[PDB]
Amino acid sequence: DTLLAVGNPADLAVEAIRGLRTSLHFAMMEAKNNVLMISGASPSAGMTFISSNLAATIAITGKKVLFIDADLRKGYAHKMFGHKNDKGL
Amino acid sequence: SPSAGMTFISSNLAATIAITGKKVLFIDADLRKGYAHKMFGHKNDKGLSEFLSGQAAAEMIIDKVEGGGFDYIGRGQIPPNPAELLMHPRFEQLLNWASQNYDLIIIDTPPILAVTDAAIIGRYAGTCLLVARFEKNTVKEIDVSMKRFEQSGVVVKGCILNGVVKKASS
Amino acid sequence: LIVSVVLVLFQVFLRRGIESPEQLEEIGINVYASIPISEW
Amino acid sequence: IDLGRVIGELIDHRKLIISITSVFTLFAILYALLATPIYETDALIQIEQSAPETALLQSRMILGKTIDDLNLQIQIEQKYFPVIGRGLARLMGEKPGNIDITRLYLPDSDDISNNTPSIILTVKDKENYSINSDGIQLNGVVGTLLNEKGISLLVNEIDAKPGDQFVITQLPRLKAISDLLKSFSVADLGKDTGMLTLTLTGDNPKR
Amino acid sequence: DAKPGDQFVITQLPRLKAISDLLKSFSVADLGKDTGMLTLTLTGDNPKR
Ligand SMILES: Nc1ncnc2c1ncn2[C@@H]1O[C@H](COP(=O)(O)OP(=O)(O)O)[C@@H](O)[C@H]1O
Ligand SMILES: Nc1ncnc2c1ncn2[C@@H]1O[C@H](COP(=O)(O)OP(=O)(O)O)[C@@H](O)[C@H]1O
Ligand SMILES: [Mg+2]
Ligand SMILES: [Mg+2]
Repeated sequence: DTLLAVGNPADLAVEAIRGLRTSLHFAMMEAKNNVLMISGASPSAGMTFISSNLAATIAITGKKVLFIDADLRKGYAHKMFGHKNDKGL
Repeated sequence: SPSAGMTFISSNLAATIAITGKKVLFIDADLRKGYAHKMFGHKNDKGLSEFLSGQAAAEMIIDKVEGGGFDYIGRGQIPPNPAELLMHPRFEQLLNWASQNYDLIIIDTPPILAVTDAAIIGRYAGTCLLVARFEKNTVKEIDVSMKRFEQSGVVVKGCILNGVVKKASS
Repeated sequence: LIVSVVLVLFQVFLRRGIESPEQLEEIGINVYASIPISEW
Repeated sequence: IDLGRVIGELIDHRKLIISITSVFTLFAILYALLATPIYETDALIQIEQSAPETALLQSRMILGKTIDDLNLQIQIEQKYFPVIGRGLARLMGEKPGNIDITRLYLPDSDDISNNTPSIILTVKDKENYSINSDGIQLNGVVGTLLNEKGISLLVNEIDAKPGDQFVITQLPRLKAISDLLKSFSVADLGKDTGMLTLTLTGDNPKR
Repeated sequence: DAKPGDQFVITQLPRLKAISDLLKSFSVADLGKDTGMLTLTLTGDNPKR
């Protein structure tokens, strides 16, 4: 229940996510604002895994990152991050 | 893929361009398994890592090859965060400073199917060339590498076959 | 002879690596050189 | 595809093709030069029909009478340790020896599977020899009969160099009959004549 | 002839059933189609019986 990008920063998956970060740094240019939305087709696909790890890998480069868990139905980001569960979204 | 010939081709090309009277700089940006300093004769202190992390200046990193004629900058100590180091603006400062004092700068990089260092560096590279092993690599792997460089914003000029042998079936 | 021929056929039909810059030039990739192996 | 591709591939893999063909040919040469030769003898019988006689020739009665006459139930094998010792011994010009045995009777252990008792006879000289059944060593001499430990044995005219060893097996009568019948064949060759061709194949040209 | 503690099922099957069982595994052939030779074959699990 801890971030892969923190427990094992040298894993293959985190390398692939760093590749995704470098792709995004060019794709996310000329966008109307700096908001990224990771979604999916079916549950248990990897939206939270990808989103959280990507946020970690972009935060480690000195850029401030905000992570919103708008999964108001079965979200568990506070469980994986260490939480004060009061006053959520 | 690794063990394709990036270091072999890059070092030999740097030598062959240095022997024609043009100053050449050779940067070994393979911060994970680079051994250029082993092949050139080394003062392994103050590599590229020690400059990127900020604990060294731009002058103690550059060394002279003995039987070459071109300068080089070894990787140095293996860092724990290579891809996160390469994003530092000091790397671009180093390249901009070197481009005004040398006629050619050749950067060796790790593979792109394995890590993402090559695609981070490729933003400041004027020209980029892939190296394809003769029998090992495939057309699919080279196409995937080209597209992965395209996604990250790096335009690859072309390929360089390597390890060619004479086959009667040709 | 038969086993040698079938083994050679299997090896030929199981190879996938590049064999000539023509394959890379079909896709639209300019092969700038072809460095031979150095026995030295 | 085209012929040029296949010719080029063959030329490229010439080394592998040659190596595999050479090793297979070497194995074939070894087998064809080490396999025990099998000679064939034949005879011609005039019948004064021929189908009932063809069936009766291979009956157990006649073959059993022949085996009882010639003592074919005493199997004698020259011993070579490997699976190729006999072939190389024949190739080297070594003369195979032989022992004439007229009387053999083993204790007939007759366990669940091994119904064929066997002993090992080692040649010590032209006259005496050693016998071992299950490690029990005994000394015998050609001529005088041996009757010891439930083993009766008679040896005549042993012809081999000293130090040779021979496996002596007393296989059952039915097994000997089956072995004889397996290599023995009869044909009519005319389908109406009294001529019958009898064929027998074996490794001993005189036996 | 058995070790003590062994058990055996002894069945008195009818004569017709025994005849059918014997006939099922018993075969006859001519092998010459004209000779007086007949080959009789019997298959069973007891080598002496
Ligand atoms: N590449 C991956 N490797 C290992 N585990 C993964 C990977 N991607 C997702 N998961 C794990 O499988 C589970 C489902 O992913 P998750 O994103 O949390 O659910 P959802 O897609 O419905 O939001 C999670 O427990 C996650 O840790
Ligand atoms: N044309 C070649 N002829 C002979 N050796 C070569 C050739 N190309 C590469 N090599 C050798 O094979 C090894 C792999 O090449 P290298 O570039 O050093 O690794 P990598 O591609 O992973 O950076 C090296 O030891 C190199 O000397
Ligand atoms: Mg989720
Ligand atoms: Mg290298």
